[PDB]
Amino acid sequence: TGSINAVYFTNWGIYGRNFQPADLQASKILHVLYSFMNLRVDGTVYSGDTYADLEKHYSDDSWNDIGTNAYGCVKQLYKLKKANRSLKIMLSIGGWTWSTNFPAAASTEATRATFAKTAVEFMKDWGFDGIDVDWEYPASETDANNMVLLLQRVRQELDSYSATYANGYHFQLSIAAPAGPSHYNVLKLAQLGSVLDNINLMAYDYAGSWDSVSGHQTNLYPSTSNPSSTPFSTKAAVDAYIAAGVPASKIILGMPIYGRAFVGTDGPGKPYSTIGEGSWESGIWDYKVLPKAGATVITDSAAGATYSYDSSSRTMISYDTPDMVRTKVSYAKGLGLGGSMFWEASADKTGSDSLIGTALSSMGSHDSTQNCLSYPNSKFDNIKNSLS
Ligand SMILES: Cn1c(=O)c2c(ncn2C)n(C)c1=O
Ligand SMILES: Cn1c(=O)c2c(ncn2C)n(C)c1=O
Repeated sequence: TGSINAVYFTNWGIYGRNFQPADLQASKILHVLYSFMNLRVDGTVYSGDTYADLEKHYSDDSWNDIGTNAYGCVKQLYKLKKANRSLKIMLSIGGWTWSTNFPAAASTEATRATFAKTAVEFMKDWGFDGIDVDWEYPASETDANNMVLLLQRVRQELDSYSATYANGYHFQLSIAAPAGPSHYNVLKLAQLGSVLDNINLMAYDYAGSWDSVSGHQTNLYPSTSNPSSTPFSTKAAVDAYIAAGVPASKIILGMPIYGRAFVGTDGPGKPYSTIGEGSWESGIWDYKVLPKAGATVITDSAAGATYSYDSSSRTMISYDTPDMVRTKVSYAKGLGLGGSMFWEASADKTGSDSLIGTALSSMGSHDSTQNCLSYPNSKFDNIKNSLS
């Protein structure tokens, strides 16, 4: 019953962004994509921040617990799982920055087995509900085939783990997927659709500093009036995936909780001086600070995009408004897509202007699939006891 509402939570969001797991709208999210784990060329998955993942003590945490115990974001997320049964926690591996070793990690039966075995080990120790593989991106036909083999080996490991320790609980397996044809045309889409529970389409980052002209970063449709503003489109991607034999219900529509800026520009599809400053890096702004004073919010209904434009500073910021999220959900419903996904949690507004909340309101009811609260093989005593 219901729709998927998947949200990236970054483990570095606990520093400088001061965004802790407890701040999530846990009752409005069915999948937390907990990001990221790193990996070696030999397939070994590992924590890139044990402090954030496991060791940080929140005000509730004791220093003198009996045995070996999990703290950090892991314990915090598990707390949320107990209180919100539709909340699945996914172990996200790789990502934009940590995809360099994927080709090698997927390359042999031995490396794929290591990746399986180490990934599931984290899942079963940390009390998570599945694995999300974010390989950006397979380059060759060999990589594409290896990706399928890797995912099948992970599926095998999840199934065997579950038969032994989870009474057949169906742990989940997903990927972050490209909306760029140069990348999705490499993938074995039909095979991916068969093996995976969900395919989270990264329907954003269509425009930025790498473009000669400003553009819409997350538009639904090609612009016929101003095509230089739309180098990509969600529609082309979704159509390609569905035509390939990917079940629409497994496709989850990614949406940005941030804006991409073009400073010193006449508007979409123009010349721009610089991407300018940002919230945490140049040219990217947290949704929660948009729109800025002096900027007007513009809707291009034909392209299916919103953006702010400030004509005095000649600054365009490409981002999704709540009413853009509503429009996108309506598009997704028409195609029978499985739900929504967001990058990333910390930047969202509160109350009704939350993009995460807006999406769920538009979607209707939340995915009823129950999480797992039984981890009898966890090396952490508190996790094995379900924090009871
Ligand atoms: C760094 N990074 C990612 O790694 C990523 C993403 N969307 C999906 N992934 C995996 N976004 C927007 C991102 O900025
Ligand atoms: C072009 N691009 C990026 O530049 C990017 C990203 N995620 C993070 N970054 C930085 N994605 C998904 C992306 O398509």
